[PDB]
Amino acid sequence: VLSEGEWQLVLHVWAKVEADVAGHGQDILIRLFKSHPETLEKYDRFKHLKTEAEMKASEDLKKDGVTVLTALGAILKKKGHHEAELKPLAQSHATKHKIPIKYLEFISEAIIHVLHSRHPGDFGADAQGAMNKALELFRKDIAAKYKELGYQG
Ligand code: HEM
Repeated sequence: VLSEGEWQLVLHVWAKVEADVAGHGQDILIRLFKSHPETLEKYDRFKHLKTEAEMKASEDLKKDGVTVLTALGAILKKKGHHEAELKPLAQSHATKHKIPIKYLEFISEAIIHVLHSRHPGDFGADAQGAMNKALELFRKDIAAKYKELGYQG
């Protein structure tokens, strides 16, 4: 459970993301795919994209990045009180998309990289630590759900 201060650092940098949710989403998904190319394979929709420029030009990828960040933003705003938001996400990601926790780690890493790249002044050690805790909590709670649904374990 994060402190209120930590939550406020998370939400402070997130407001920056909200200024251009699509461009942030693009940067994060591109980062994910560059750093962990195996992930691009569960997006049957994108899995054919080969260059950075192709990724930037893809409407579908741009849409997807907004979908991810919109959901995650709503989650972070709940300050850990996010059971109702995680429920449908766990369902689809455990039972349909089959996204292992390690991939959620990979996308967490990409979020952290992009937020530090674009907003370093709002993403010092203090804020990085808070975001890391928030994303860890999301992972921890979604993993418990996954198991309830019969995934992983
Ligand atoms: C912060 C992490 C994530 C959030 C908040 C998130 C959220 C979403 C939401 C809201 C949707 C659409 C509704 C639904 O199907 O549940 C979705 C779809 C999907 N997501 Fe995620 N997601 C994340 C991580 C991932 C990761 C890491 C992968 C793969 C490596 C992934 C792959 C999938 C796929 C394949 C779809 C369906 C896309 C399509 O229609 O072509 N997600 N996600």
